[PDB]
Amino acid sequence: KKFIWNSEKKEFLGRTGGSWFKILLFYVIFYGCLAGIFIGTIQVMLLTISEFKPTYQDRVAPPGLTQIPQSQKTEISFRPNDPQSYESYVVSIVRFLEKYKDLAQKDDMIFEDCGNVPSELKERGEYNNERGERKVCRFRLEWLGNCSGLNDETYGYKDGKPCVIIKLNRVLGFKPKPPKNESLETYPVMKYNPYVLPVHCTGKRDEDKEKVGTMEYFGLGGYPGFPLQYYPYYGKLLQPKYLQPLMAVQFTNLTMDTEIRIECKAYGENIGYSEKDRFQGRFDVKIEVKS
Amino acid sequence: KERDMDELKKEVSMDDHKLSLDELHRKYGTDLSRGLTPARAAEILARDGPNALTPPPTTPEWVKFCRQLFGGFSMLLWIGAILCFLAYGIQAATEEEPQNDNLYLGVVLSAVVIITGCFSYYQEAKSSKIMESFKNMVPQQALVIRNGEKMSINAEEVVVGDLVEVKGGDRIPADLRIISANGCKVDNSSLTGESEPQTRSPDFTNENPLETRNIAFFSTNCVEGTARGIVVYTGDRTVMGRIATLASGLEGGQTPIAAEIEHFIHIITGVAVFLGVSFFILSLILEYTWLEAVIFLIGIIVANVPEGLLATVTVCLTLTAKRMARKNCLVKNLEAVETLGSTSTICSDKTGTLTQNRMTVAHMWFDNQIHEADTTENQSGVSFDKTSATWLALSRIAGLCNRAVFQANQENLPILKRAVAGDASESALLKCIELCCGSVKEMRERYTKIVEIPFNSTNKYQLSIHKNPNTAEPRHLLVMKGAPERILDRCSSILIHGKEQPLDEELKDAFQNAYLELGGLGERVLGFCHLFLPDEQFPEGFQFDTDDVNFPLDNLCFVGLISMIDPPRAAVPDAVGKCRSAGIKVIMVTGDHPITAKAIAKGVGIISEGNETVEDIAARLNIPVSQVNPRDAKACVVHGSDLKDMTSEQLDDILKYHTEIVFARTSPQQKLIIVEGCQRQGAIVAVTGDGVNDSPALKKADIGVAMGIAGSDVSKQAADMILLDDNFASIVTGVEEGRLIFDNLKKSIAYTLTSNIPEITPFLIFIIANIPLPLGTVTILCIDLGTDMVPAISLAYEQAESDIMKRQPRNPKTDKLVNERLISMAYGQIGMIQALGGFFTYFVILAENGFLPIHLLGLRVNWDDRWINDVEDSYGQQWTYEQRKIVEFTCHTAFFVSIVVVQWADLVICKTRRNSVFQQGMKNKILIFGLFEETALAAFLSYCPGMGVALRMYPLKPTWWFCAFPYSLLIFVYDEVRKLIIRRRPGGWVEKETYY
Amino acid sequence: DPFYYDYETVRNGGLIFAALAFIVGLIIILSK
Ligand SMILES: *[C@@H]1O[C@H](CO)[C@@H](O[C@@H]2O[C@H](CO)[C@@H](O)[C@H](O)[C@H]2NC(C)=O)[C@H](O)[C@H]1NC(C)=O
Ligand SMILES: CC(C)CCC[C@@H](C)[C@H]1CC[C@H]2[C@@H]3CC=C4C[C@@H](O)CC[C@]4(C)[C@H]3CC[C@]12C
Ligand SMILES: CC(C)CCC[C@@H](C)[C@H]1CC[C@H]2[C@@H]3CC=C4C[C@@H](O)CC[C@]4(C)[C@H]3CC[C@]12C
Ligand SMILES: *[C@@H]1O[C@H](CO)[C@@H](O)[C@H](O)[C@H]1NC(C)=O
Ligand SMILES: [Mg+2]
Ligand SMILES: [Mg+2]
Repeated sequence: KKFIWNSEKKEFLGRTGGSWFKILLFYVIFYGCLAGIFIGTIQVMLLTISEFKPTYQDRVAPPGLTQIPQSQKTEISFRPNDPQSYESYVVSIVRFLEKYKDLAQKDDMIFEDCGNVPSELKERGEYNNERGERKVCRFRLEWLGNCSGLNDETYGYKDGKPCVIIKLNRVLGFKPKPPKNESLETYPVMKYNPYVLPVHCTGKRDEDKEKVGTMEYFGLGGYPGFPLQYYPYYGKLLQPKYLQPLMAVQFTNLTMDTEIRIECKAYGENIGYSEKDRFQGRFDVKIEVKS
Repeated sequence: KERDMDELKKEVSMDDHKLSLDELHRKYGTDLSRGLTPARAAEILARDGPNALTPPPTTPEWVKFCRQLFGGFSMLLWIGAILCFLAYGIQAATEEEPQNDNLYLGVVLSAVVIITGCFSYYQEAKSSKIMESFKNMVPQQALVIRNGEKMSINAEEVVVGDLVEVKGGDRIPADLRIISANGCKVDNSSLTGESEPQTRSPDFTNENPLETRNIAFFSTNCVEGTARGIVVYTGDRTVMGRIATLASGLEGGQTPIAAEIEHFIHIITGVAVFLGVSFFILSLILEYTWLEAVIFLIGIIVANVPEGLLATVTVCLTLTAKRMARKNCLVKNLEAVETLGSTSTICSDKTGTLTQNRMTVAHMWFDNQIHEADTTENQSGVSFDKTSATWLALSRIAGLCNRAVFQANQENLPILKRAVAGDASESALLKCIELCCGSVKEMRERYTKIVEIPFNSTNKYQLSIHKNPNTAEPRHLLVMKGAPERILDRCSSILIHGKEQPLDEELKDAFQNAYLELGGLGERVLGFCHLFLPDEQFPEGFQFDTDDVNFPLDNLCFVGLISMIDPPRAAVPDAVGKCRSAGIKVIMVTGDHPITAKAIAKGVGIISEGNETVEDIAARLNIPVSQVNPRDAKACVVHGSDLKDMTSEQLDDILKYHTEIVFARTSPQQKLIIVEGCQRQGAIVAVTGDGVNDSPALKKADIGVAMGIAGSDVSKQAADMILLDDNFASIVTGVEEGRLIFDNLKKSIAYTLTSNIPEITPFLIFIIANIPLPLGTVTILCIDLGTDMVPAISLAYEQAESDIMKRQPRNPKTDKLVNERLISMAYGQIGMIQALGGFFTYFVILAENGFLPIHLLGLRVNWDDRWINDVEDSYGQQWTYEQRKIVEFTCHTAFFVSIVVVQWADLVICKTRRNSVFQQGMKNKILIFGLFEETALAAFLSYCPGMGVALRMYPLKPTWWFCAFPYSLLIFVYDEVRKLIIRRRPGGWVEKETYY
Repeated sequence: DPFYYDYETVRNGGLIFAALAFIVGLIIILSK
């Protein structure tokens, strides 16, 4: 039943020789024309959008609160006694913070010195090539309290006091707006700088909150949040080496051999949340220092 | 050993009819005049079984449900489900939270199979239900003589060997051996097929137990006369009982449409497994693991199984079947609606199927002129000439010199289809006078009868003397009728143009040739004459004689002749002509005498004018038939006597070298043999019959056509198509609908198979280039089980692109339903453009949100990660899991909409195979409704509140609906120029490679 | 802000289109 091998009419696999050439040539021309038409339509579409401004951004609003080190299942578990069980977090933290090294922000044509205290949004202008490349607000690695990779390369994991550097999702043309102190009656006690997007970490249930211990916030000017002098973002085309604001949270005095789930939330008018997106404006990290 | 029982039943029957009255009563042990004692009845009744055929085997209701639930198409769906469903069972007992991508799919495929089974069961059940409301048969008891006393008992209470008396009007209970008859004429129509009622004589006449006159058969009605007989066979042991049991034990076979469906599944699996294995090699070449390679192979084979094609095909066949049901062309087999379209040889029955099985007045001879009376069933033929006085004389002789009339309830019934008591000839005459000369009720009493002389064996005559009607005053009218050669001798005066003339040989021989003309035409002639007794020489009051005949037997006035035969049905000739126009070979298979079969064949179209048989040429050359060459004869009459002594090779020789064949005097078993011979050639055969002798032929054939009323219940149950209106034109309608639905099936299948390319390609490249999923599974279900349902169904309402009844029947081994050209067009060209349009929309959406098409390469790795909430786009922005996932779902929805957009043009191009869309016109209202409903349904699936939460199909930005427009327009233009080139360049490479 | 899309207007327009297309199709199939 599978002897379509050959025939007296010079058939191979089912058809003759010249027939194979005719059909193969037709398919080559046909598929080539189809590919050319598709690439041409894709070119016109590429011409539709711009180089420094996406046509749609409502799918990225509000931004999300990401945490470093990034962890699978958002669990940061290790044995403080063993320097090997926490090497993954150290590697990821070092890899991410290497872009913020003191030596990385050398040139002035790209890196601009910005205030040591949070200031107003530094608007560099418009989104065009008229003003060429843009300035980047430098972020000193020392602004992170005890997890800087400057004095303790481990960042605290050596003596059971980890650090989870928090970061804000980059959004082109986004201007964070901290909540006015007039409406300050819902979020917990935090430092109030009208130029700082606040971030506060807490537990999740009546047990996690109790077993957490003591939170230690580290940031620019000692404010638990992000300074407004670093926004808005101008895309990767106008600001190639832009450094976003960072913040660190150290969980000193954590219950050993116990997994505690903590949630850090960034408050603000421009910051929303979602019951389906566990990372929109907030994030969850369950840590366990099982020595 | 049932293979031998079937052959034993196939063998012609034998009997013990040729036995002396003493020998017969000796073999069965029964009194010739008193029958048997009542105690002797219980000795046989509880011995072999009541006189009744064993009911057919019963197949419980749920059996058909399971039959449709399994099938062959449903089996492919069952295996596809099985793979997908068995995967989730192993997944549930191990992980914490799986995905429904395969579980929901498996349950959906299973539900599809079950739903199709439910719908099919409902339709077939309705067919059987209406068939049951039409087969309401009531018991008929027999008049048995036991202990010397007459008693009417149920037929089932009759046993073997007990005197049975059958009166004129009673149906023969069981097979009887006539011992004493009085002019009994049984109607062996349903059993042997003999149209003209055959008389039963107690004396043995022919060796054949059927042609002989001393045997009464089961299911035969005694037209007239009375007779006595001893029961020979009972229950299933009877002739028709054995024939019925043989029919119940025959194999139905494989319908042509089922074989086409199987071939289609074969090609489907061919591409499925081919793509699966080739992509398995490709996946491994891309350095993927064997675990993933097996996963891919299974996914490719499964994704290549058309789920929605089952319901579409079922409803597609149901629509045409309903159109058949509207014209009384009921189909018990759902797939039997197409069998007619593939038929290339129709074997028809003569008596009952082609003819009306009703002796009717055909021609009349008066004033030396033949007058053909209309022989139609609905009275829609050319009216004869009735203005001369001779017509009045003939009508008087016929209406007056006739024993009986209609019955009690025969008042509202039509003149033709109403019952009449008496001989068939008398009924034909009565109907002719009732339709051409007013009425016979008041015409018979107006001429009071005095002395009537019925038919006699010696000096055969049938006359009667009546009184004068009005004031003409001749005072008497003696009417007589009989054989033309006998009535001609006892006549001297001849009525012509109104007056009288002598018996000159000049016109006497004209009458002779007229008799031979009507005889050779295939009719039964009867001469009619009357005479006015001169009241001056014979009294006006009371003067008659009966023992020493006084009325002048000779010197009568001959009026004319009246021929008669069972005429063919109204639409039979035109239907045969139409079937021959489409290339269908019409072959007659009857058990009637050849003298009548040849004439009916020449009159209906089975034998055209000019074509001579092996006998016609010999008669035209005055030479023995053994001299002429059979190749010179286009048509031929095959006698059943010679067919018995034939081999398998000779039958093939008869069918090949002869176009117009007429099989006469063929037993039911020989009909089955002829059917098998026709099937040996490899051509589709369709048998049309009515009597029980057609049951084996209607069962073995690819499709049997039975008469709703003129057909017996046995052959009606053994057939596959019922004609409730008996309109033989339904055969022409059925073949037209079969070919039409075949073409529409090709179109709908192409439409469904074209959507699989842009369905599988997103997942294929999702694995190949490692890009975010362009199209999800839920959307695929919304396409094959949603939008495309109506367009695929509406493609069945399409109509002929040319004269379908002009082309030859399709070749089973050459013209396939789904060939490689269809795959080349759907999977090769149209589907490819649809896939390109979908990818265009995908890149458009992603690039507009910041993820340029270039940046999407290799992004799936971290795109599917649920914890990498800082995915950078081409603009440097960081996206969380749910944000990019929302973009993926709002991208999948647009891909589905793109599928609908390209499906518009795909439906338009698949709507026609050769003609242009403008030559055919989009007059298919269901198709336009399909486009509107499809578009509206898609828009609803995207903008309904809660879809991004229920089906994860987010609303689309309006500017997306025009992304696939240029692609659909391109598809339409390309296929249009393709069909235009095929139209202006037939037989070219374009047609030989793309015409599906 | 450019970070807001009037999904309500487009959604309502889509529902309106679906209703109109469906009733029009019904008119064509239930033609008189
Ligand atoms: C950061 O690290 C230093 C260590 O260099 C911490 O020093 C603590 O000093 C206080 C005050 O005497 C002691 O109570 C603690 O025991 C010291 N801790 C350790 C680990 O040595 C210091 O508290 C840390 N945090 C801050 C906010 O400065
Ligand atoms: C040979 C000629 C006729 C082909 C010309 C191609 C035209 C018809 C094609 C090429 C580029 C296409 C456009 C490219 C970009 C966009 C923007 C998008 O948001 C919707 C589709 C839309 C609006 C396309 C519509 C059709 C379009 C204008
Ligand atoms: C035979 C073929 C060409 C008919 C093509 C139908 C075209 C004209 C119709 C069918 C589907 C329609 C779209 C369906 C849904 C929407 C969303 C709505 O909120 C605005 C209109 C919009 C964007 C429609 C525009 C017009 C449209 C594309
Ligand atoms: C952890 O340490 C702080 C130090 O100020 C102490 O007040 C607190 O009670 C401790 N909490 C737990 C839960 O051990
Ligand atoms: Mg018949
Ligand atoms: Mg059959």
